[PDB]
Amino acid sequence: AIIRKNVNSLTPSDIKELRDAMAKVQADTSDNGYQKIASYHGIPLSCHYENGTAYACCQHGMVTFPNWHRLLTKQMEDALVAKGSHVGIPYWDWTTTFANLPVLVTEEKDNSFHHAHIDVANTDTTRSPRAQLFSFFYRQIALALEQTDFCDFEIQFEIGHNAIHSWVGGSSPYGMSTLHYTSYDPLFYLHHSNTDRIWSVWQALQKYRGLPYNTANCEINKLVKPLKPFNLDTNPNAVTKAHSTGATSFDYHKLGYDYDNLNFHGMTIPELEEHLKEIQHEDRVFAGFLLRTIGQSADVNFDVCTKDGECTFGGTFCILGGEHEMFWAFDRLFKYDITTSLKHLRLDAHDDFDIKVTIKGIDGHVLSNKYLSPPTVFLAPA
Ligand code: CUO
Repeated sequence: AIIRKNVNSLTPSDIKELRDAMAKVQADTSDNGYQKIASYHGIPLSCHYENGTAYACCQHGMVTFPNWHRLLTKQMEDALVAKGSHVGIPYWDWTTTFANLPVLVTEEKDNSFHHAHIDVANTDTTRSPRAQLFSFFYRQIALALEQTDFCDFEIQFEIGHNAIHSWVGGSSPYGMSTLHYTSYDPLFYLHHSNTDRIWSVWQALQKYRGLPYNTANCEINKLVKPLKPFNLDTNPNAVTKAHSTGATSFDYHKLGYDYDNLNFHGMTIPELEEHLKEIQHEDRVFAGFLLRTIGQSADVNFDVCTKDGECTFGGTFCILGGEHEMFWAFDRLFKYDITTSLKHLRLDAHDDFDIKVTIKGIDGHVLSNKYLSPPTVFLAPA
């Protein structure tokens, strides 16, 4: 089993072999090279509708998002191992406070992880970190981990992961914030290895809880359909092709890799479960959002306001998207805890108050409030 470890626990030899194996994968023009694998995600569009119209293959806004991306990260991993890496794609634990992106990707000189070229666009990838990036993520992820149903976890998990994409890429034209070019920035793989790790920590929690972790009773339909393009005969990877259905991608152990550990924030699995329980011993009020495709990436900010017009910051969540993305709409609410904002405005759950929403494109332009239905507010008692 190939090990994925914390980027900051990498030995200098680990780093060198990774940088080397990555340089070779990037130079490789075969179907197992970088440009080809990166294409599975956005552009060049590699999937087609029955009518010949193409769309980006990555599954977002749906329950199979973890599954689809678990296979894509594995596809890139196998290629690196094949070029000499003796270690798996390391994970960048972004739920842990950080004052800067990991060194692995920031060193400019002779670093294959600093950027990649985008053949189709004839440029290199771009990053333009937003100040918000530098905890918030711990909170967004802990709410996801608290869930005991796959579909409820998935939505919190996916929206939380979107934030890294948006705040790293920023307004840059070819970076992490575009559905089209994210997969080209090598940081995408450190981000997605961590994202796969978060799903793995959740599967261990469920196991610990005595609840289903390798199957899901919700959305039972989508989990049996194939994950394009991993199911195609043209997929040179026999492992990802063999586990190309949502149903077959739950068990990562069958994918040949493992993590150095599943200790979320220094806590063991049973400690984390005790911790999340403590959280539910408090009454909480939540804003709930119904999300669907808007054909682009957007950041949403909202304030909680007393009727008299006194407001306080409510929260922020991001949507990763772009032109030609496949249609998507979640079948449940995305929950955001606003207990604090209320307490601040000295509001009571039953007081009448407003939630003011502002949707903004990645460039900075305000998008119509028409894209999003008005949020719901509900109480979640101890
Ligand atoms: O998933 Cu397609 O991007 Cu993180």
